[PDB]
Amino acid sequence: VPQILMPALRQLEEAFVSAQKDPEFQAQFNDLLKNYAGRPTALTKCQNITAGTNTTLYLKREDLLHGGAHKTNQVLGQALLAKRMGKTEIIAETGAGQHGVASALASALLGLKCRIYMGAKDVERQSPNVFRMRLMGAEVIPVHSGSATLKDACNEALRDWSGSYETAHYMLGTAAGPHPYPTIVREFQRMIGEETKAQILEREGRLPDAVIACVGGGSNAIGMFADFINETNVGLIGVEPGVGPQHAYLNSTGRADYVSITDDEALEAFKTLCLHEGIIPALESSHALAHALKMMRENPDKEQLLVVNLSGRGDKDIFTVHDILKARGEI
Amino acid sequence: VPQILMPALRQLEEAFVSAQKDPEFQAQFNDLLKNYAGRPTALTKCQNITAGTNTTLYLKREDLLHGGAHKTNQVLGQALLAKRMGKTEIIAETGAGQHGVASALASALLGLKCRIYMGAKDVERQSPNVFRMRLMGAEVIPVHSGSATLKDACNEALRDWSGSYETAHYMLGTAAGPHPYPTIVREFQRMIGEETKAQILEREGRLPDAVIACVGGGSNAIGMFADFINETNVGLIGVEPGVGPQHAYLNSTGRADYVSITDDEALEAFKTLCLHEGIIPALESSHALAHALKMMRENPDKEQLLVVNLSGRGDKDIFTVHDILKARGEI
Repeated sequence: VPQILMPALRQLEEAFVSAQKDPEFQAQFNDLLKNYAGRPTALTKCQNITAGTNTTLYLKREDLLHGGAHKTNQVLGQALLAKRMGKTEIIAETGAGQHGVASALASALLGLKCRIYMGAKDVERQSPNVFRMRLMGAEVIPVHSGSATLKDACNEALRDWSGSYETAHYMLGTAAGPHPYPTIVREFQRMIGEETKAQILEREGRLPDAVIACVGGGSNAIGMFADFINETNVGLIGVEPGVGPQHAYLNSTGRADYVSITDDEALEAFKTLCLHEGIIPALESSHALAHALKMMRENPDKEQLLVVNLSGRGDKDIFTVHDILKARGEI
Repeated sequence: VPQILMPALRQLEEAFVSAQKDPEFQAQFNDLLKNYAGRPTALTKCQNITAGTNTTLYLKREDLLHGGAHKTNQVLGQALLAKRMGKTEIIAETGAGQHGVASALASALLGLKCRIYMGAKDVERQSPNVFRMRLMGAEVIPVHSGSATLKDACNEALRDWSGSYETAHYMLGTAAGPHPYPTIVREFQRMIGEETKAQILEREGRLPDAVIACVGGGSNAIGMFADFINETNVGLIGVEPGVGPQHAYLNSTGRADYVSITDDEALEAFKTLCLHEGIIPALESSHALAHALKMMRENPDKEQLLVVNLSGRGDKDIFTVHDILKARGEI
């Protein structure tokens, strides 16, 4: 960390630690989470699929949220944290514009002045989200230096912050940043696992045997696994299709068993869930679902309780599946 | 009603009446509603907008549901009702394909054999939803007779039912059909108002002074108003932009005050909500929001509690607003 950002990061960590000890904070953070990020998502038991075996499968429906919800998650948390710190403006960078639109929203809400750096190229290929951020009252600063893209808009926001942290909080999108960011971020994303844990106890009176979740960035596996890292008697299967922080963190916890799934297994699963559960999974969920399917199918009798984290763009990458199938002739 | 459908409709009404007296039914209907239609939606208090006045404004966030949710609402209710009746197959017609995809889903779930009539023209201009219905295991029957469109696919489904009601339930999409359909439908849509009512009592300890909702088909105003029809001390403002069953029903209840809103007022509102609440409303909600805004602005002191029903495609018809604005030069 450049010695110039030390002050900003320390006062941030100081504030985070405080807010984490304030039930009044956690309280407001939860109201926002309900009102603006559509939480808690449902946890739904699949009965047709497990029929004939002793597996009880549950899907954590993050698929029903609207896009960007998971980004809204950490910005609601940070916007709130900034307000706590008495900040008045917010600085964020954006690529596709999801994060930017999340910062603007959180910003309008808590009444913070928001400015969002965005690479010139992205601003062009992104009218909609740019129109949204503006509509929301944020200010979109295009960046043409360097590649005129994310790394640029990002480098630029950081320079801005490093000269204005006294009144502006820098809204981080990724979980990969200087301390205490990865914590704050991991923290404002842990409700997935928290809800799952509480939900699973309420319906099954016990924790799950294993929690399968496709790991591979933006999968938000850490979000689902966070609250189980210290539930040692609960297995954490991370599914890999066919380094990134996602893995970085998961490796260090020492408790994620990685496994691989193959395009056919994915499609098998994808097709199975549509047919029996009436749920069109995304390809990312499909791999996780494929592994659960394998665990069940392998030992039909092992009485096991599994939870699969459902990723999201189910009816967005419904097209590449139409292709995969029209291609492979199965169409 | 053709004398041939009398038997089917009577056994349906008989079953509906029974299921309505079974808390076990209403129980299962609610689990489905949670797990598959993302219910209850949030009810969020807007504080920035009312700031400076005695109005307390609440928006019923139906905008955060995924498209077709409201259709999923009555099919979950009917699919369940059919299972109750011991039916084994389901018949539905579809235009855009939303209703069809809803029937397939509900169908796969409760394990019912589903067949969906769809006009040939729509089948063509609708690959995605058709692929979805099929993926879900339903059978899509194209219709080329007549106009080769909805009225055709509809007339065809009906003929089919009228010869198979003994084992197949006809899934109605609209609320406009023979008795007892409009009831069943109005019934499997009333949770919006029910949630609002309970939610508003929990937070404000009293019912709202008025409930504004843009009326004009597919607005699902009846859904929001249903549970307030007999809460006489609560005003029902129906907002008209600038006959349909929506109005038909609302007129007969004798308790909806209609009012008109103008494109500018809408845009005013639309723009206001984005800026202060960080919420991009749809144009339909915008008119309803415009009227609430007028009620507040007119008498800044009247201490009033309002609830506005939020329609939905907020970031879908975000484009025609971009136009309206680029057009009108305000861009």
